[PDB]
Amino acid sequence: GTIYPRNPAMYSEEARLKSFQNWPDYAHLTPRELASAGLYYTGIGDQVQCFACGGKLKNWEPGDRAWSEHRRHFPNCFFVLGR
Amino acid sequence: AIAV
Ligand SMILES: [Zn+2]
Repeated sequence: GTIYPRNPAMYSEEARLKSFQNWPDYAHLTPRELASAGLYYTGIGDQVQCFACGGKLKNWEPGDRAWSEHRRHFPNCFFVLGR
Repeated sequence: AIAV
């Protein structure tokens, strides 16, 4: 195909959700919201990554939403643009 | 959030 995910295994939303097993207790966004926005946990801090574009986000702030931060930083991601 |  003409696009290709940075992480094919994390193609699955269920696989992304499982990655949050050890999501830290101070990290306020839910695994559900993050995984739905294409994001999985990298295992470091509160840093997540998109399976599609490969963009990484950290240092989440109160009021942040997963989709709006994903689209603001990585607007040309195929997952963002396919939503 | 910030991009890495
Ligand atoms: Zn993306």
